[PDB]
Amino acid sequence: HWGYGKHNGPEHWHKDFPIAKGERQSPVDIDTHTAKYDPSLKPLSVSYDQATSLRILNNGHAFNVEFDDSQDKAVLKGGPLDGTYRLIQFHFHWGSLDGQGSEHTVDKKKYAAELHLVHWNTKYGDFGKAVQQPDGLAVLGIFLKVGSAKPGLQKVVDVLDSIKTKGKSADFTNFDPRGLLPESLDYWTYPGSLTTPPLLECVTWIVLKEPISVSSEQVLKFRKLNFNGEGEPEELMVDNWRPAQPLKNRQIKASFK
Ligand code: NI
Ligand code: NI
Repeated sequence: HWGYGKHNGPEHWHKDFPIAKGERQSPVDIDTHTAKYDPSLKPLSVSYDQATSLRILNNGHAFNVEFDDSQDKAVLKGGPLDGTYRLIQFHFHWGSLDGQGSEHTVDKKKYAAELHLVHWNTKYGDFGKAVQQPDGLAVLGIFLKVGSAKPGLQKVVDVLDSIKTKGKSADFTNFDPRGLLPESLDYWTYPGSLTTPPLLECVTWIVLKEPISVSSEQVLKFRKLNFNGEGEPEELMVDNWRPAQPLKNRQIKASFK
């Protein structure tokens, strides 16, 4: 009842999820000239040394690399955040062509893909309770451009053949998400939402300014995944991004001058 086709894509979602037309929807265009430096921000702290990856799942819209979120093993703190946010999964959004695929844009520029590291606020006990809160989630967003390979991405790419179709999963232990981060942690932040149904307005977005580079071959492997289940007609998993939504009564803050 939802996806990324013409018949069931972003422009239809509001019929089932009227929050699609809400006051704090994501993604947005980041107007770099209008974002303002915020001195009240604290330094970002990414603490991923004890991360425990478990599994990779094709859920029919993306693939998720899932983590053990039953302890504070991989946590995000600081920046705009109050308290501790635990990493639950990461996934990507990507295009059919290198010129589109990101959900956020920067001065209207689209990247080839966007990495989302999803974290939930431990004051709410579990993810399902967190998504019902305005400060429930913190998503670290990282743009991908095509250029050199990203070495720390290769282990992800090479398991994708084993999860081609919706509902397939594979063991995915001992993956280090630190190998997906750029050098700088400079960022933009704003209050927003999930970008997939149910579109809940529960996310503090933290979007890094510095993209990571991946190779042609790496992105091409994303594009070989399928939205469909095994034994259904093949539909390539591409263009699984929601376009930019109205900023409305929000200000985007920058961590840097
Ligand atoms: Ni459906
Ligand atoms: Ni996402």
